[PDB]
Amino acid sequence: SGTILIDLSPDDKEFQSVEEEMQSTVREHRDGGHAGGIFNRYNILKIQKVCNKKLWERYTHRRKEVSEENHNHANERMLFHGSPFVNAIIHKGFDERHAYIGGMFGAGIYFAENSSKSNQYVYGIGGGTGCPVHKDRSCYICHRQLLFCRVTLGKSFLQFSAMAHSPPGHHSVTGRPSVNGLALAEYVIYRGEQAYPEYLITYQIMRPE
Ligand SMILES: NS(=O)(=O)Cc1ccc(-c2nc3ccccc3c(=O)[nH]2)cc1
Ligand SMILES: [Zn+2]
Repeated sequence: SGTILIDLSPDDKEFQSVEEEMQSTVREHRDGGHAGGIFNRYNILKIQKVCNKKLWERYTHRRKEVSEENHNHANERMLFHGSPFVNAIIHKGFDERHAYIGGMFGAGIYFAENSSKSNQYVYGIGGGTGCPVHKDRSCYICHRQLLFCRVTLGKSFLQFSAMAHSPPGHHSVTGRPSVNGLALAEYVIYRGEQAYPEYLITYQIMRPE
């Protein structure tokens, strides 16, 4: 594949800032925990930097294209992605196989500001049948993985709300929450080259006291 994973020390500022983004963007979900489990915080077990020259150059090439189409503004974010295919993504990159075909903004690749939103997809859409070992969507034992990804949004189409093409004249879609005042935005891209899987985070959800 060309992918190397470099472990970050918990003493490293980079580990600490990624962990803080993970922990601080947990929220409660309208499903009461059905899909992703019941928790307020995680036990972070490992954070690895994902290093792949080809995939990075694929990303920066597309980033430049988007920037040049948007007054030299890539509108780059760091966003979470959860998927049963995390280990394929880090080796091969994002592509049409990683799209949410039934997503509310069409068939594209979905990312979240709330880590807990991406956690709902670690075992599949709706949490699937939960962890493979115990069949438990709220498993507190099994190790989960999320990606913290560098994403190029460019000019993003704003959708107020409660693989396809991006809307004409746009590079992405932003799903803005219109009902749940505590929810953060979600984003969709329609080209795998617009995201790079920068950090692989291994964690457990923690049972509340
Ligand atoms: N196509 S598939 O076979 O890879 C199944 C799949 C479906 C949905 C996701 C997914 N949906 C989201 C929706 C909103 C916000 C964040 C996410 C996210 O991180 N992942 C991941 C994988
Ligand atoms: Zn389990």
